[PDB]
Amino acid sequence: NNAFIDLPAPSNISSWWNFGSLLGICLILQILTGLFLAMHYTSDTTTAFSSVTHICRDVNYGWIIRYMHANGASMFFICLYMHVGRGLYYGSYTFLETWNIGVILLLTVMATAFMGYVLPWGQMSFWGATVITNLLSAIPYIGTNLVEWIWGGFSVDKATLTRFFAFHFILPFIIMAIAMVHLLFLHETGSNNPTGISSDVDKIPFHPYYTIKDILGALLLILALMLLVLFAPDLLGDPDNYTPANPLNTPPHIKPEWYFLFAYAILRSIPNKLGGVLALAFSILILALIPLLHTSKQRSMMFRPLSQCLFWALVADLLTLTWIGGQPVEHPYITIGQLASVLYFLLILVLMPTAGTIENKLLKW
Amino acid sequence: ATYAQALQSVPETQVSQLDNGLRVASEQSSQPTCTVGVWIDAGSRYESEKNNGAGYFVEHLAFKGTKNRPGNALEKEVESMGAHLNAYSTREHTAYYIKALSKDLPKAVELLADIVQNCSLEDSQIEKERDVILQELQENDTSMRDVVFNYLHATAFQGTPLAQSVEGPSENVRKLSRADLTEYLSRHYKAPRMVLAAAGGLEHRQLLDLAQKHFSGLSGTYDEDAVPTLSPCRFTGSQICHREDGLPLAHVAIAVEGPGWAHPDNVALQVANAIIGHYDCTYGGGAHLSSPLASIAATNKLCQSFQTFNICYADTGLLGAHFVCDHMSIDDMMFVLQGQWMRLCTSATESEVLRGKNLLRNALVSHLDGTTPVCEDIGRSLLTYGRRIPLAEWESRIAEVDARVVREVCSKYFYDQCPAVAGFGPIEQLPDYNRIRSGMF
Ligand code: HEM
Ligand code: HEM
Ligand SMILES: C/C=C(C)/C=C/C=C/[C@H](OC)[C@@H](C)[C@@H](OC)[C@@H](C)CCc1oc2c(O)c(OC)cc(OC)c2c(=O)c1C
Ligand SMILES: CCCCCCO[C@@H]1O[C@H](CO)[C@@H](O)[C@H](O)[C@H]1O
Ligand SMILES: CCCCCCO[C@@H]1O[C@H](CO)[C@@H](O)[C@H](O)[C@H]1O
Ligand SMILES: CCCCCCO[C@@H]1O[C@H](CO)[C@@H](O)[C@H](O)[C@H]1O
Repeated sequence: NNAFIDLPAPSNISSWWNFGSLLGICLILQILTGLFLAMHYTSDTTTAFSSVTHICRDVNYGWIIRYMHANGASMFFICLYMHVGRGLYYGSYTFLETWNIGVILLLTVMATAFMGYVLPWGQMSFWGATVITNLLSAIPYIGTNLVEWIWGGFSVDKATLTRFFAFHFILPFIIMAIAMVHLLFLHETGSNNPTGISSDVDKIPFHPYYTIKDILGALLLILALMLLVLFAPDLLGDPDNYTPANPLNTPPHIKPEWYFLFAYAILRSIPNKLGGVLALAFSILILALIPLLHTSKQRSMMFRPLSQCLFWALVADLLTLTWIGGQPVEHPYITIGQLASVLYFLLILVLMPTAGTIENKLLKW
Repeated sequence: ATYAQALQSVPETQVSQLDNGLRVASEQSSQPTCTVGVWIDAGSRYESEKNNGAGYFVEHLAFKGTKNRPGNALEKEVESMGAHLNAYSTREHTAYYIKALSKDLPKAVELLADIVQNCSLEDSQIEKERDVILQELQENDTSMRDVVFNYLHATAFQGTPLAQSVEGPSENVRKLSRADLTEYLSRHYKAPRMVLAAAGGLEHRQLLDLAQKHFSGLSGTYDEDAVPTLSPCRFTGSQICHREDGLPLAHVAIAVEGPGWAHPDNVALQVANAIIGHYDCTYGGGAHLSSPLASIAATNKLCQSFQTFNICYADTGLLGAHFVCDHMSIDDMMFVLQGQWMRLCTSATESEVLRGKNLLRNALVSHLDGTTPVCEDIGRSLLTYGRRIPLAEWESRIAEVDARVVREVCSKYFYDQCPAVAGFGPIEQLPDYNRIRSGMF
């Protein structure tokens, strides 16, 4: 009830406010399909990949549970990025506590999805585990020690896969708890709305207005998920993970899961190890800085044309980075990727805050 | 005697009719005083947007002087014999009545006849009353109860004559002309639309002769093109919320469409309304009151007061309740109230219905106590039912009601039906219409 029924809600929130519930649904979907996959999966490097093919070939409906889990992960990120985008555009980040927990949630889901991708032990699994864990080797003096500690040896091996199964199993439940805190902080203020103006003078009950909208949204999410699972289950996946892990050979066109491509492009744009890892980390952590960079006298971008243009430039730029992350490190992609990487940080750190100040002067305040 | 034999001892109401259509009805007793008056089928339901408020304006002029008794002459005559002259207008009926010594019945009938037929309507008086009415409109604005009930009619009967207030909009008050009034009068104040009623120490034959003597000139024709008939009024499930956080308490009125005067179902509905009852902070019963709504409200301090009602009009009506409460108690009050309507629709018990029946029996008889309440019952009944319904009949109708009848009748008017809702004051907590609608099932 104090999470539904009589909860006061703005009368004017749009469908962009539907992603919070879709994220909750994605998480429950992942936990359910995941638990059922865990009932058949074995984490020994000699049997991991085989146990997954066993799930898809001989377990009753094992294939639909497996592909719902795989594509569910993709739907999770689509929803995450839409959710974060909504927050940025409408200035929802001014709810500092809710927003910062939000940042933690994004990072935890990324870590969870990374480890999950490692479980089937395919080629992408093994090299992703290799590359991502090695990000820690960028830490001075103790980096290498930390990596080997995480691996449980001098290289990714048996000990690594077994602990990744354990971490992947439990983290989602921690995410669920953190999500509940995310919501407890939000309830203290109530939701933001498209105009960015307090909606206390025009609130409506959550039920039936948004309970029905949430259900409609849930149905559409399920339609999208099942269109992928039933008509194109491998569309968003990588063919290379259908090949067992081979520690002596890295595929020549290896690339990250689609939802990690933009960050990959940013890291690849910097011909310095520490520099790339720092840029990678900052590409996500900069989210925690957004509230401090807010210069506008108005909360939402609804009434700010300049900010809007820059916002869409930032989206187009992330799309640019996503595209580049999927191309080989060759001309002209190298330069485009570097320009796109620079623009990303330039937009967030300089252009948007500056546009806010310009807009303020234009309105004489 | 038993309550049963006492019922059969009430003198039967005598009814006669003049050539011009005027009905004359009376109930004789041995009281040395009486009440006699004229009830008319005229009210704002008969008015259009152009002349809405005409009837109320006329009420203001009715006692200000007649052609035979100009100015305060009518007034002096009423007062000098120690009589009392009063009047009232509703959306369907208008009444002018006098309380006087029984021996003064002849002069009383003459004065009423004079009032109803020879009203002066002096232009200067009309201008004075214009200001009086405007001031009364301002005063009425301070009565949250009157405001909420006018709002309930405005929304429940939106787009129909019943949506109109009796007093009319202020702009009509500023513009109504004598022409408008004389016109209204020639059209509505006809003998076939009136009932001369009287109760007290007098005989029907005397009243009838006095009526023949003083009311025969009253028109009983009109014509054919100008015979104001009533069209049914559509009821609309809707809500009107006038938020004013400056007011200390919120007033809420909610109702479903009722059946209308003539319907037999009104008795069972009255029984059901008696079960839920009424309440206010000064009631001594508190936590022990029989009505669940009343005891819950009293023990939990949910409201200052509440009252169920069954407002009847020709072919429709407002069946529901009104409550006054603190801004934080509206949802709770609505929750308990709707829960009680649903409990009656699905689970009314024989014992609570018997209580309801006994409450209704007591209300009926205790209401007809005195010549004025009786005279009003005669006048109104003749206009609405076309006859005076005797107590023995009311008892028979009440007797026929049991738990089964209450569940079925309540289900017919309350269950899964769209209500009309009116709120005024600090109503931020008044439930959304969808939530109220879902509460109906
Ligand atoms: C497991 C992931 C997450 C879940 C389950 C989740 C869930 C929710 C829910 C249910 C709402 C309310 C409905 C809505 O407005 O969408 C909400 C609001 C919000 N969330 Fe999240 N969220 C998640 C991740 C994040 C992330 C990654 C961020 C940002 C870095 C974030 C920032 C916010 C903010 C600022 C609001 C307020 C929105 C507004 O009212 O304008 N959330 N979230
Ligand atoms: C935030 C929620 C979760 C996310 C984002 C997530 C994501 C993933 C990803 C990306 C994969 C690889 C899919 C593939 O291509 O094969 C995976 C595998 C796996 N996940 Fe999850 N997962 C989540 C929750 C869970 C939970 C709660 C469990 C177990 C209790 C679980 C069990 C598994 C198992 C056994 C595998 C290996 C089988 C397979 O590859 O399909 N997951 N997960
Ligand atoms: C024990 C647990 C540990 C160590 C967890 C740590 C998790 C760290 C981060 O999550 C918080 C991390 C997942 C997140 O960085 C912000 C991603 C955007 C990293 C993106 C990423 O992916 C790749 C990938 O998937 C690959 O697959 C085949 C291959 C890759 O190059 C060959 C990459 C790669 O070069 C990068 C930068
Ligand atoms: C819903 C529309 C998503 C965009 C469709 C293309 O999707 C792309 O297809 C490629 C070849 O099949 C894959 O290698 C790549 O990983 C995938 O993201
Ligand atoms: C979004 C802007 C597109 C980027 C254009 C990159 O352009 C390329 O830059 C290289 C840098 O060494 C040059 O050697 C090469 O000749 C040039 O075509
Ligand atoms: C629900 C019962 C409907 C019919 C009730 C009629 O009731 C009857 O009406 C007569 C005329 O008024 C009375 O004389 C008689 O005593 C009474 O019992």
